Amino acid sequence: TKQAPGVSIITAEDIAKRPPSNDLSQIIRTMPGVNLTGNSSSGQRGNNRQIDIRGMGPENTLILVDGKPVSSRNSVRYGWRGERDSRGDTNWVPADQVERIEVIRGPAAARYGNGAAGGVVNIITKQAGAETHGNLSVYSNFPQHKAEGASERMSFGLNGPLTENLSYRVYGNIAKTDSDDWDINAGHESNRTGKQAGTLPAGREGVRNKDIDGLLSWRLTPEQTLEFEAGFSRQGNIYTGDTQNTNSNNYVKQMLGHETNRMYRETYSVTHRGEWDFGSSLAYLQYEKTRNSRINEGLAGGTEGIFDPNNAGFYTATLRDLTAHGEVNLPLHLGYEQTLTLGSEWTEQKLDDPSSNTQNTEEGGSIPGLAGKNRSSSSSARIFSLFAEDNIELMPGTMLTPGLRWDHHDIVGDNWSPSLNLSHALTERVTLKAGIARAYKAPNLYQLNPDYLLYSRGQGCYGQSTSCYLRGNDGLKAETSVNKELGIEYSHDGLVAGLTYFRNDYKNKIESGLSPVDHASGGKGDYANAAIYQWENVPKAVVEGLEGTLTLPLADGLKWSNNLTYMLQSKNKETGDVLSVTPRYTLNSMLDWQATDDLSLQATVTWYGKQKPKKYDYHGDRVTGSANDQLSPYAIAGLGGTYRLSKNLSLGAGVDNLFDKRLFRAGNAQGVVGIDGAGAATYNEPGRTFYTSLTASF
Ligand SMILES: C#CCNC(=O)[C@H](CCCCNC(=O)c1cccc(O)c1O)NC(=O)c1cccc(O)c1O
Ligand SMILES: [Fe+3]
Repeated sequence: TKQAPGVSIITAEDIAKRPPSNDLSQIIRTMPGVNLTGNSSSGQRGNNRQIDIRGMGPENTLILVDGKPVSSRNSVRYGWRGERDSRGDTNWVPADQVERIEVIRGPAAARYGNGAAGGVVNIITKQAGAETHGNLSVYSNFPQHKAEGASERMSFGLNGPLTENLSYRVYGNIAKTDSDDWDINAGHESNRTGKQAGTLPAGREGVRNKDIDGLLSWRLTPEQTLEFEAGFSRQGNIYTGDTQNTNSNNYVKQMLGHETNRMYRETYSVTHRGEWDFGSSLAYLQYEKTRNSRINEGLAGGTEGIFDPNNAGFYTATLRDLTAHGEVNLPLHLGYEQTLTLGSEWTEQKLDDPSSNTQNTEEGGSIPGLAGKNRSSSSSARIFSLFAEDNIELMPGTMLTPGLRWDHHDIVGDNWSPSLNLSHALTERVTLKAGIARAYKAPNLYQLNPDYLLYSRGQGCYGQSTSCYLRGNDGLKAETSVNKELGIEYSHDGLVAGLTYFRNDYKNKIESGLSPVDHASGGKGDYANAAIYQWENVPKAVVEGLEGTLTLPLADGLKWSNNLTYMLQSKNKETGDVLSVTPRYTLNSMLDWQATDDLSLQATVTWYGKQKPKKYDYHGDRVTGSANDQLSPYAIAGLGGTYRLSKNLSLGAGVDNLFDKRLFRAGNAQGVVGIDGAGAATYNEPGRTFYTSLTASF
């Protein structure tokens, strides 16, 4: 089945029956335990939501492609409120070249180490066969309301042998998601007065994709395979007025409808795969090089994350991420029947960011140990990792899986991430699963860097109205989380019913500090001698909730599927405010009718629970008026079909949001001067949208 406790598979067949507009987040987010949220609670960059596992935030969701990490978003400035102006890393592989997606949540994900505290999403590509196969896939949607951006997508794939011990697969994708109109949120915006009169919270950013992957597999012996692949991808946006605080200037408006960020992603990988008597071997080298070219932004207060008109033009942030991995797998025949897995991992993240480290000290006064001008652009961290998994069959149908992961971070120090995963046949139809692991989060290179410096004149300073600096802190501890889960599942003749309780106890969550550690000296007027805060480790936070699934075969041709997320608790135990904003629950419901040998029909509903905003502003004071606004529970319904014309040609057509339930970004969560808050109303929900698709394949 596609749902066990803690784990979800999405197949190629699922991707075809609920086609995504462009980004995979659309379908990945319908799994149990998965939400589409920002990383903290500000609502900043709120139309740029990313996959979130069990409310742990999307920085704790590790994205792999064919088991190789994607780190491209680590090239985008990490802001005061824990958001990046990033669309995330689930849009690098085109939907129709994906074989399957694996979602691994909680204690079962800890063993993947750094940034798996939420879980792992592994996007797996279609491979060459015994003969040559290929496909040509085209998808095109059509919103009811013209304001909302339509999406168009064309991908091929082409694979096969070249010799009897040489395979290849290649694909290429060209896609575009038009931006929402600059004015989609007009009449829905928060109250905006004085200097900020006329300002708008933005709709969805558009994106243009160009993806090209080539792979050669070479099985130079019976039990010895060697893979080389290169990836070239490029996303350029279509700008539609988005700024961190929803403030505006002239440069912003000049750029409406233009490309204001381009991400070039280049991946080369060498992968050796081994299979013999004693067991199985795997090792890879990945070089990921990300170029994040975008218009210079300010780094101070309300100018944080708006185009800087004094320093017009593009800069380029460069991320060179180097990953090498070794594992073996040993079948052991002892007192207890078991399989042992032994691994090292080595990673290097080099970040060149010529823009983020340029905030100067002329106004808030100078900071002992921090040069005001021409600070380094450079950040790096190396983690070295050893791990062993023992997959022990006590008595058939029972597995006990203990593993130790140890990591040496060359700044933060040593991490010990132990794990234990039990699965228990109570009956041939029923399985109990328990897991308790301590997962691992290395600070990102922004949090870690004493050259990385934000400034506010007060509005953004915790527990005061005076000027303050926020500073990077190489003294930080890693974030660790003891992810507990207890779950039960009945599964028989395609009848599946399961419910999991999960609690992650979250230690040292890194976050903009609450107490000044220091005060700068000098500067201008009432702003002089500003307070200095760092990125602090929050001692304790907790997330808690329920994952459910229920699958009933109504008749032979008819399948009724349901996935449930229910989020019980999400609490920074220091401030008592929420970590993210999720829907209280999410129920995704598919009816799948195989009407004929050739015609398949799909009805879907998603129910979203209530969504409540943070209680406290940047000051730590209680928010008031429209900053308290909640989003009422709502549902989105859809019909679709796929009519197979032959073995070589299939056609799809359907409607997302049948009943045209629409939501509009009113702005960020809290009030600032001249821009009232928008509470939980921080994203655009698209209206009725027709779509059509065509797949030709040998
Ligand atoms: C009017 C006026 C004063 N200056 C400005 O027009 C601009 C825009 C500020 C308007 C909206 N403010 C915020 O959303 C905000 C968010 C986080 C922290 C904050 O401090 C915020 O203000 N700011 C600045 O030029 C500025 C410069 C240095 C330090 C600051 O805090 C600034 O706001
Ligand atoms: Fe300000």
